Amino acid sequence: RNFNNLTKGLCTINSWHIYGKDNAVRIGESSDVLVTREPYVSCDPDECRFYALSQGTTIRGKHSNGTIHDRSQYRALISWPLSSPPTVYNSRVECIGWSSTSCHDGKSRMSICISGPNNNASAVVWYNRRPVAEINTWARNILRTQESECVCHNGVCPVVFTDGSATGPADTRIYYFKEGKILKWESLTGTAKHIEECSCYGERTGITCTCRDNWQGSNRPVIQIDPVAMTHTSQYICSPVLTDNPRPNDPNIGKCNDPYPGNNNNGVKGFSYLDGANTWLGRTISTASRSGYEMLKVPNALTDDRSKPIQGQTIVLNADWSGYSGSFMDYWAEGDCYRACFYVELIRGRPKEDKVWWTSNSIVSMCSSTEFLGQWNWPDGAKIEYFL
Amino acid sequence: RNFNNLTKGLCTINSWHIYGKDNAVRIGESSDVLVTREPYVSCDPDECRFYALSQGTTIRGKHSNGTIHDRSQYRALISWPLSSPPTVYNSRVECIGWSSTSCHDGKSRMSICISGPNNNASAVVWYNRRPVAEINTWARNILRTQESECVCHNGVCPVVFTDGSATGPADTRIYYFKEGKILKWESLTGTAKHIEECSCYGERTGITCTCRDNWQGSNRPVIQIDPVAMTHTSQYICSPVLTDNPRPNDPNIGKCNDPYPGNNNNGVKGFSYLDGANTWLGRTISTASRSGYEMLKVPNALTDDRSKPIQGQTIVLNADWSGYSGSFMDYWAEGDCYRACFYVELIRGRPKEDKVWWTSNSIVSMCSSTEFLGQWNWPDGAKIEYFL
Amino acid sequence: RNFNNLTKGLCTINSWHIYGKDNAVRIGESSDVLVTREPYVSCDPDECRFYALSQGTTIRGKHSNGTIHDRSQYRALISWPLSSPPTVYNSRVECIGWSSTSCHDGKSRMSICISGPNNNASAVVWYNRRPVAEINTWARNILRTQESECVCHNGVCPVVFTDGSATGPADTRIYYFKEGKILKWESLTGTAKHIEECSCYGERTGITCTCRDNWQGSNRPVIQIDPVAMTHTSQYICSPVLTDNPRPNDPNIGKCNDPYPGNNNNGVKGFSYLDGANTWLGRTISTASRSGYEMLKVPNALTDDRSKPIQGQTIVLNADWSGYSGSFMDYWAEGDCYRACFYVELIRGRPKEDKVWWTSNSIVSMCSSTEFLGQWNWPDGAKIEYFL
Amino acid sequence: RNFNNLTKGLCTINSWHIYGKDNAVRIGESSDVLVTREPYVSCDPDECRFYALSQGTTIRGKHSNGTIHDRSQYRALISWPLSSPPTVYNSRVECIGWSSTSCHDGKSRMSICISGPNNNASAVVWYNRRPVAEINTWARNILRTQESECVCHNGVCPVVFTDGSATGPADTRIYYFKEGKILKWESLTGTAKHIEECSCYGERTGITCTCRDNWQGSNRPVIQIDPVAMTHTSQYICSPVLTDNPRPNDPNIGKCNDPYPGNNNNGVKGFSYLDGANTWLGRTISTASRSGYEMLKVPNALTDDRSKPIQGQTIVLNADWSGYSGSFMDYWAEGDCYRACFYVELIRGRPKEDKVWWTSNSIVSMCSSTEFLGQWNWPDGAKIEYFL
Ligand SMILES: *[C@@H]1O[C@H](CO)[C@@H](O[C@@H]2O[C@H](CO)[C@@H](O[C@@H]3O[C@H](CO[C@H]4O[C@H](CO[C@H]5O[C@H](CO)[C@@H](O)[C@H](O)[C@@H]5O)[C@@H](O)[C@H](O[C@H]5O[C@H](CO)[C@@H](O)[C@H](O)[C@@H]5O)[C@@H]4O)[C@@H](O)[C@H](O[C@H]4O[C@H](CO)[C@@H](O)[C@H](O)[C@@H]4O[C@H]4O[C@H](CO)[C@@H](O)[C@H](O)[C@@H]4O[C@H]4O[C@H](CO)[C@@H](O)[C@H](O)[C@@H]4O)[C@@H]3O)[C@H](O)[C@H]2NC(C)=O)[C@H](O)[C@H]1NC(C)=O
Ligand SMILES: *[C@@H]1O[C@H](CO)[C@@H](O[C@@H]2O[C@H](CO)[C@@H](O[C@@H]3O[C@H](CO[C@H]4O[C@H](CO[C@H]5O[C@H](CO)[C@@H](O)[C@H](O)[C@@H]5O)[C@@H](O)[C@H](O[C@H]5O[C@H](CO)[C@@H](O)[C@H](O)[C@@H]5O)[C@@H]4O)[C@@H](O)[C@H](O[C@H]4O[C@H](CO)[C@@H](O)[C@H](O)[C@@H]4O[C@H]4O[C@H](CO)[C@@H](O)[C@H](O)[C@@H]4O[C@H]4O[C@H](CO)[C@@H](O)[C@H](O)[C@@H]4O)[C@@H]3O)[C@H](O)[C@H]2NC(C)=O)[C@H](O)[C@H]1NC(C)=O
Ligand SMILES: *[C@@H]1O[C@H](CO)[C@@H](O[C@@H]2O[C@H](CO)[C@@H](O[C@@H]3O[C@H](CO[C@H]4O[C@H](CO[C@H]5O[C@H](CO)[C@@H](O)[C@H](O)[C@@H]5O)[C@@H](O)[C@H](O[C@H]5O[C@H](CO)[C@@H](O)[C@H](O)[C@@H]5O)[C@@H]4O)[C@@H](O)[C@H](O[C@H]4O[C@H](CO)[C@@H](O)[C@H](O)[C@@H]4O[C@H]4O[C@H](CO)[C@@H](O)[C@H](O)[C@@H]4O[C@H]4O[C@H](CO)[C@@H](O)[C@H](O)[C@@H]4O)[C@@H]3O)[C@H](O)[C@H]2NC(C)=O)[C@H](O)[C@H]1NC(C)=O
Ligand SMILES: *[C@@H]1O[C@H](CO)[C@@H](O[C@@H]2O[C@H](CO)[C@@H](O[C@@H]3O[C@H](CO[C@H]4O[C@H](CO[C@H]5O[C@H](CO)[C@@H](O)[C@H](O)[C@@H]5O)[C@@H](O)[C@H](O[C@H]5O[C@H](CO)[C@@H](O)[C@H](O)[C@@H]5O)[C@@H]4O)[C@@H](O)[C@H](O[C@H]4O[C@H](CO)[C@@H](O)[C@H](O)[C@@H]4O[C@H]4O[C@H](CO)[C@@H](O)[C@H](O)[C@@H]4O[C@H]4O[C@H](CO)[C@@H](O)[C@H](O)[C@@H]4O)[C@@H]3O)[C@H](O)[C@H]2NC(C)=O)[C@H](O)[C@H]1NC(C)=O
Ligand SMILES: *[C@@H]1O[C@H](CO)[C@@H](O)[C@H](O)[C@H]1NC(C)=O
Ligand SMILES: *[C@@H]1O[C@H](CO)[C@@H](O)[C@H](O)[C@H]1NC(C)=O
Ligand SMILES: *[C@@H]1O[C@H](CO)[C@@H](O)[C@H](O)[C@H]1NC(C)=O
Ligand SMILES: *[C@@H]1O[C@H](CO)[C@@H](O)[C@H](O)[C@H]1NC(C)=O
Ligand SMILES: [Ca+2]
Ligand SMILES: [Ca+2]
Ligand SMILES: [Ca+2]
Ligand SMILES: [Ca+2]
Repeated sequence: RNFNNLTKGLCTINSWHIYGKDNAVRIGESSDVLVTREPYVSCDPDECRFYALSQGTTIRGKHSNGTIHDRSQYRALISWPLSSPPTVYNSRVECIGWSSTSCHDGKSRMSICISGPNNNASAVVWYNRRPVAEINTWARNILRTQESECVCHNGVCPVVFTDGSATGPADTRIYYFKEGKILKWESLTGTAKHIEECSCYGERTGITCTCRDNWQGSNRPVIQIDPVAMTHTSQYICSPVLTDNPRPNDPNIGKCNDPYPGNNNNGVKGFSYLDGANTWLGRTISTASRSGYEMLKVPNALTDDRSKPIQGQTIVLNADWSGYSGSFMDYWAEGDCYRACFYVELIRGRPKEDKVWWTSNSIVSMCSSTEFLGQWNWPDGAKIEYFL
Repeated sequence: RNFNNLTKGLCTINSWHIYGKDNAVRIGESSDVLVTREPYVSCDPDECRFYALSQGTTIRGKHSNGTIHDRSQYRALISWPLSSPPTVYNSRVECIGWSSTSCHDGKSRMSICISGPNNNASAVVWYNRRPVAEINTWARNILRTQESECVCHNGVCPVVFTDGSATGPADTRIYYFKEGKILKWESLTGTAKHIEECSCYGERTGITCTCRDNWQGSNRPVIQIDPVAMTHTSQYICSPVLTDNPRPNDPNIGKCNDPYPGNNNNGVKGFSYLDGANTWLGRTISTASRSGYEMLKVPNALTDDRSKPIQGQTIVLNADWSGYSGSFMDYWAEGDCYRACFYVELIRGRPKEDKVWWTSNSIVSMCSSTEFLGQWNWPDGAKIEYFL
Repeated sequence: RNFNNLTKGLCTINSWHIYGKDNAVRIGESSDVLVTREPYVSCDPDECRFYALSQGTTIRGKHSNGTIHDRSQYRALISWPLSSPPTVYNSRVECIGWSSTSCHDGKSRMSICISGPNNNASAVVWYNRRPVAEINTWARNILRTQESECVCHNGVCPVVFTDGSATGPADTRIYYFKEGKILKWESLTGTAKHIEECSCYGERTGITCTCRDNWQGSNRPVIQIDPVAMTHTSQYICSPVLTDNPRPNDPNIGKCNDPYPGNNNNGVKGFSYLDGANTWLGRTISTASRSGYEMLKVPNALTDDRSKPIQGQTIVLNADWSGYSGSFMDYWAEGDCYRACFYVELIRGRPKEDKVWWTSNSIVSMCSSTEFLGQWNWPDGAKIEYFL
Repeated sequence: RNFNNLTKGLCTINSWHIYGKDNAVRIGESSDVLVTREPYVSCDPDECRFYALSQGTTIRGKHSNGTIHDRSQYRALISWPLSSPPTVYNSRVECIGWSSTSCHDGKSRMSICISGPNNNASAVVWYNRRPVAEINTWARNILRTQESECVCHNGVCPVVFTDGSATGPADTRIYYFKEGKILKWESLTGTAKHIEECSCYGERTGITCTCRDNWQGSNRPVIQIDPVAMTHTSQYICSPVLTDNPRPNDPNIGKCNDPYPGNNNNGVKGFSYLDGANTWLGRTISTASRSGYEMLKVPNALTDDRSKPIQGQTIVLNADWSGYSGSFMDYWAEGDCYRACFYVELIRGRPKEDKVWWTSNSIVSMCSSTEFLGQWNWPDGAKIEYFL
């Protein structure tokens, strides 16, 4: 087969339809379902699969105790069939680590996992299910990457890494891989002041990443990558529709080239589709915590610092817990346009539900429709009392 | 490969032989078997599989409590190997929703799932395991479809939808899909007064659907579809051998173009094979509840309002619980005729068995034989006391 | 590919080596392992698999209670990978019934399952995983077949059926199938007086079956089938080395054309390889019950009514429970000869171990070696006390 | 496809990166994970898999009691996907026995399992998942082999066997197989005085095996095999960096042609990569017991009896239990050199942790990097108290 080429634009987004949902915590109440977090979705040319970081234990297992913690030797990037739960028996390990990304270039899949202590972490780059390249920490402070899928064009797969402080200036790099080999890396340029957990998608040979400013910003940084020239720029989403969490209330003027102030040293992985009048932003409904999720249609959100929503769709009720969210698309689907998709991590357990001693999640996933479809709300659906 | 063409007639039906049985509730007593309902069977060119709507929980799981309810965000159309039970580890999710149909056109499979609140539901049409088209509710009252397999001819797959009241005039539409794309839809025509949960099969390029009148009728509506012209007609089975449930006792004159009165606002999904002198009708044995199941040979049942049985076969004893039933055939089998097949849903739990708090089912399935085979009876076989 | 042709002779048998063992009862103590009995082994051109009749429940499941009973609606022929246990999640259902046979003809597999009440049973013949032909009971008294693999030559697969009394003259038929279709059947001829549960193998275009006389004989009946002419003969193993169970002690003169007397109305499925000086007989060690298993080299056992052993190999200690045993070979292996193989069913539970309320088994399997290998003994290995 | 040819040299080893980890004991606390020991890793041309000897029971199963014992009829060589745990439902049995080796020659896999009583054991050689050759015990004292992967060149796969005393002179043989057939065997020659559990790898058509002297030596014997000439030599690692366990403290002069004294009648399976200045040795950190694991870069360790480490990497902390370790490589990976890999068995349970009555293990695996990567430590990670 051939390397995928990013030759299409986004389909017109008029609403979102249900794509996938695994009900993992519900099923895991009485099945051998692995404890996970930081999930995402990624497509092969012939299959789409759920991905996540396992904690090396099942939910009902006693080793689920303490799984609020993010980094350990027992974590691994796993994948499993669309909308099935991540079970011990159906999960495929991609690589070992506690921070990851993965994407198919059209011929084979590249997966990257970072492991190690906070001051000595390293990334291993897998291609065609074999280790090919390794990257040592350059700032010795939790080398970390996207936690959702990367995107490839003509064999070149850009990946965003950060190494350094989570609460101040850090060392962000953009690596360009081909068949797992490092073609090039570059230090972050542009006006984005802090970069974490980028969510990316590709269309008419450009790759757009929406990231998390964990330092001073509650507006989201954007990295725009040219995979042919292997260069990039960065800024913030200009819109006063703020989409980090926690965050201040929406003002009437946003910030294009600096963090919007109000909330320090926190954030959540999120995403957006920036496409002129076809622009949709995702965010938690609550400004205080990771609960609820909504999509908002905000024309020219990227460049217009006065832009407001003209349409929306609730995905998860404010009464229900959400979590990380990110973008993916089926680049191998039929048609003349790419259908925008996304997932929302539905975190259950600690810290918000501390009657149990574990932290896990389930997945809900949506794709865009050209129809104006009716909306439902999609909770995790598990009852904590059952786990007591 | 090629689109299947409906070029054969039905094989002569002289009896029925066992085809499949999954014993799901028996096995689920101590295995991770998903709670389901509304099952069916559908064939690929190289495999036949069981299908059903999962409830997003196992039987022994505590989330099985309350699964009598038909619609929730935790349901999904799943498929699994013939005669195996629907387990967490062997079930493949086709799409997310609480009403479905699915069929293979010879090249790829189309699956349709409806999800949403009762007043804002939508259908998503999957083809080759990718979402392709979406249909919003047109009557804002539980958009719903067949709950058994559709049938394709030369790539065109007709599907019957209903939106609107379950106890009065509703808005029924027949959609015609090809590779998941909508070619055409039409409002229901003919003399059928209410349409639910159609069971369909195809033979010498015609498709026949036997449905459920949930309004005033205890005779079954029939929709006859021309997949080439993409048109249809409708009436009722003329025979006084009534096959809905609940139902009045069999009279000596049936009704061809209007509901046979006696039982309002109820019914059950059922099926028939209408083939002149080779006509067989399925029905519950009880006239009051979903218990027992029998096949009855009723010559020209479709057109003769005096027709009575001349042969029969008991499938499930009246002492045992049945449920939904529907038609399917292996359109890719060897031979010069299509072998008529059907399944019977064996519902266990609520409402009839309320010592448990769940509702699930197992599956039994039969195919026709040209031999006059001896009959057995095929119960679910689980003992409720074991679940207490 | 092509139909297999029986062009090779048996390899010289100088000892037996371990081939497969699933430890099903051991593992089933704390895993979802299906209750089975009547197991066997059969090879595809690219894989060899274990086969058995499931009871539609796991061992730890409460529905395991009462599984001593042979016939029910919840039984099915299942297959699963060599030496793995028969689990809910890895078992493939071949067909539904309580008596079976199965074999690959080189192109596709034929499987036959019999189901029904004792007075109205029927066989369904599956080919390429589709139902093709059906056979109704002809004597209305538990239609039953081999319970081990059949053998094919040039597409023709002979199968031995019995219908009628288990304790007197019955109606035995030999059917000849091709691609699941009935070419021919014939009533049993020759001097065998009663036929049950034939174990068969093929070599230089002839098929040899060793069966069970359940009426008056403790010597085993033999059916020799010509799959080209589609004819057969029958007699008994002439050797005074008696191999049924229960049985009298070995005399010095056997019987070629009549039952050897001593034990009425009982027996066990067994096998032999009849090959002149390369002849090996299998039997339980105990003359009273299904315990122990040994192979004995008995030159010209088939034709010499004075023949005694000159070599042997213990497979299962007399202290351990055995059960049914049968023949199979990998007809698609490399080399100029067929390697003789066999399995022994290791029955655990009732009636011999009635502290538990279930009956199940595990499998041990051996193949011949041209070496004179050391012998071990191969028990089931489960401790009943663990199940209490 | 073609036979693999050993045409490449080793990649430069500057550090080790995480390759695989299954967390089997952690997951097995509440999942159907098989009890194992003596694990290893071996690659097919299209997949790499974990291997081990099952004990025919799960960890939580009551039959786990007593699994400290090495040899029984319930053991089997199993394989399962990389970094998944060995479960009842995902494990593939290669052959039956309690001592094994396995390797892919480029076309098909050869697996060898030894079974039997201590005085009558036999090896069965499987090729392309079929039994092909058998070897009877020649010294009648626990015939045993490598317990890690063999290596093939141009279809010829050498395997090291030992039969005889574990505490004195034994009968070691090197067998040369092709497609499972015995080409040749030879008695051990050279200056190695005792040989057990060889760990092998291949590079520029030579095969190097690092073994265990269980008699008088705490330095490791090395067998160097020419797979073309089908001949071999043997000696000890000359370096005073002793790598058996238990062992004396490191002296300043090692021994090339005789055991280094201090510890009798014990040892552990281990490995090394002997490659001039690119030489790395593995060993337990403790000199007294199987705890901890480290890699040490020891230039010309094989030939220089004064050689000391100049670099190292800790794999497992001394505080954590280790066990057997061995070599493997992906001979089918891209690039101009073979990437050195190894696994470490992480033994949990008895004898060191006798609060539980079982003995099992998990696996950690590393591969070499040309980068100087930061190091982590990789414990099994299970808490014994959870199993009480
Ligand atoms: C069946 O399903 C269908 C399909 O899903 C359902 O229909 C959907 O219904 C939902 C809910 O109502 C809609 O979502 C909302 O959309 C509005 C935007 O639409 C309105 O505004 C448009 C823009 O108007 C402005 O510009 C135009 C210029 O052209 C001008 O004409 C106009 O006067 C005004 O100047 C209008 O165009 C639009 O009209 C159109 O659509 C109507 C249908 O909705 C139709 O009737 C009309 O004829 C016309 O066609 C419409 O008036 C979003 O504003 C809204 O999002 C806000 O509100 C939700 C709460 O509901 C909140 O969570 C959001 O975050 C957001 O509110 C926050 O952000 C604002 C921006 O900063 C801020 O100003 C707010 O104060 C608020 O801020 C606070 O909360 C946030 C969040 O916690 C916090 O961060 C802040 O700090 C602060 O605390 C919804 O997304 C769908 O659009 C609609 N879809 C369709 C296809 O119709 C249908 O209801 C279902 N049926 C049933 C029976 O259930
Ligand atoms: C081994 O297995 C074999 C194979 O399975 C077993 O053989 C099978 O046995 C079963 C059970 O007996 C049979 O099923 C029944 O079939 C009859 C129909 O067959 C009879 O009627 C035929 C038609 O006769 C009429 O027309 C001809 C014109 O040509 C005329 O000659 C005749 O005088 C009459 O006018 C006859 O042709 C037929 O004879 C043939 O077959 C005989 C074998 O059966 C053979 O001996 C003959 O020589 C000849 O070859 C035979 O007489 C069905 O009527 C019947 O279905 C009714 O009864 C069951 C209860 O058993 C019920 O559940 C059904 O719903 C139905 O009854 C309801 O509906 C009627 C129509 O509305 C109504 O009139 C009834 O009052 C009743 O209504 C009530 O109940 C329903 C249900 O709850 C409710 O909804 C209503 O409101 C109301 O309350 C059976 O299906 C198989 O046909 C037969 N198969 C074969 C191949 O033989 C064999 O028994 C097994 N062996 C052993 C040892 O077990
Ligand atoms: C490592 O592993 C190896 C390989 O497995 C082990 O070696 C094996 O050891 C076993 C056990 O000893 C052997 O099995 C037995 O074989 C004998 C047959 O071999 C003997 O007889 C041969 C025939 O001799 C006759 O004919 C020749 C004519 O040529 C004539 O010369 C001779 O005088 C006599 O007339 C001999 O050729 C043979 O010698 C050869 O082999 C020797 C090694 O064994 C070797 O030393 C010699 O040099 C020569 O090479 C040998 O003498 C079987 O008879 C026997 O089977 C009977 O006994 C067992 C009990 O052990 C029983 O279960 C069987 O059912 C059977 O006994 C019943 O049936 C008889 C026939 O009806 C009847 O007469 C008996 O009374 C008895 O009947 C009772 O019990 C049954 C069962 O319950 C019941 O139904 C009846 O009603 C009644 O109650 C064994 O199968 C293997 O052959 C041997 N293999 C090899 C390759 O060596 C080795 O031991 C292991 N090492 C260690 C350390 O453990
Ligand atoms: C982030 O990760 C990185 C990457 O992993 C971490 O960096 C790693 O750090 C570890 C730990 O320090 C290092 O492992 C040790 O390596 C040393 C060898 O390196 C030293 O020695 C080299 C050789 O020097 C000699 O020769 C040269 C001739 O050229 C001569 O110049 C010199 O004077 C001397 O004569 C030096 O070249 C080397 O310097 C280089 O590297 C430095 C970085 O380390 C750098 O700063 C320099 O500039 C230069 O580039 C360095 O000095 C091993 O010796 C050591 O292994 C011993 O010690 C461990 C305990 O730590 C023990 O377990 C080992 O078994 C071994 O000690 C036993 O064996 C000896 C030999 O028999 C014996 O003499 C000992 O007494 C001891 O014996 C006892 O214990 C054993 C075991 O129980 C028992 O069997 C005996 O009987 C007895 O009881 C370590 O392996 C890595 O090399 C290093 N990697 C890299 C790439 O830097 C970094 O730390 C991490 N960062 C953070 C913040 O955590
Ligand atoms: C989890 O571990 C903590 C110790 O850190 C303990 O206090 C708590 O009881 C544990 N919870 C359970 C459910 O075992
Ligand atoms: C099921 O839920 C109901 C609450 O709606 C509760 O009363 C009942 O006890 C529950 N049953 C079980 C078995 O937990
Ligand atoms: C099995 O069923 C019988 C009733 O036939 C009952 O007496 C016995 O206690 C049951 N055994 C178990 C273990 O439930
Ligand atoms: C394991 O078996 C021994 C008998 O050898 C027994 O004493 C011990 O209690 C058993 N342990 C468990 C946990 O059953
Ligand atoms: Ca922030
Ligand atoms: Ca009705
Ligand atoms: Ca008998
Ligand atoms: Ca030693």
